[PDB]
Amino acid sequence: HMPDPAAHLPFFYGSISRAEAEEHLKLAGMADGLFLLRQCLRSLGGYVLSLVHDVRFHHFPIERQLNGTYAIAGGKAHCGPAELCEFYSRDPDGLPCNLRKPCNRPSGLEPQPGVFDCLRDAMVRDYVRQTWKLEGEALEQAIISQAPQVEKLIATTAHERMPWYHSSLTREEAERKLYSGAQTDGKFLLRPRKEQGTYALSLIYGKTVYHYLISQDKAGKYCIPEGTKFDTLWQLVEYLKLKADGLIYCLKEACPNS
Ligand SMILES: *c1nnnn1-c1cccc(C(C)=O)c1
Repeated sequence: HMPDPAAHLPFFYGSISRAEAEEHLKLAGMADGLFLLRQCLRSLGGYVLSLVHDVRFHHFPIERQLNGTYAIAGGKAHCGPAELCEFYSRDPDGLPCNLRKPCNRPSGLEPQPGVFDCLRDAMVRDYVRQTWKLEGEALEQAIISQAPQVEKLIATTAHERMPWYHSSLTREEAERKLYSGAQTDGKFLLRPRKEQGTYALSLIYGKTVYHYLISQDKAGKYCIPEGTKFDTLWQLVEYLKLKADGLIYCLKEACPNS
């Protein structure tokens, strides 16, 4: 069972950072129209089309629409990632150039599972079991056939189930909790602040605790101080595990709550 419908594509890397993506493309010798597909870490169920042209990198976010299709911003809709990559191979339709050489995964390397795989394989699975009591091949398919709005809802409160989320911690209590454990770089927790609906990332770097404000837009996207936007806190954390993006350091291991 592969929860991501792009899992069968040889050029799909799963949940990787932009740096690793660009690394794979360089070792593919660069060249115009060299491309790969990866999971989007900001938009739930989405992808990023990583392309190179004029020996410089391009990254096109692909958003999953409500009706289950996929589209680059202002672009046409496609029923799936596979369909999407095939179309753009035969017609740039806004891209700097058409997809040519697929930067396939090197032998041994599988797609990295991320939030989306976990959302479906664990959380939607349990949601489906609780509501319909399905078991075998009926539980699967049902897992990949839920509406994007249901997946979004589960994902939105998923952080409440994560060990790094501390539902009631002051700034001072967070520091004390972090200093009183292993003071390793990237040790972290997330905590709600007074103002609805703001949160704080508390992390250790150089044996010093740092606090970062997280606020959500009027669009409901969760924003780090650098301004990068995420559908969920869960995605925000998983993203910062792979890229600092205005943090003094990446998130590594959770400071456990209970
Ligand atoms: C995702 N992929 N494997 N396991 N998970 C996961 C992590 C934390 C919580 C949950 C729940 C409660 O479903 C699943």
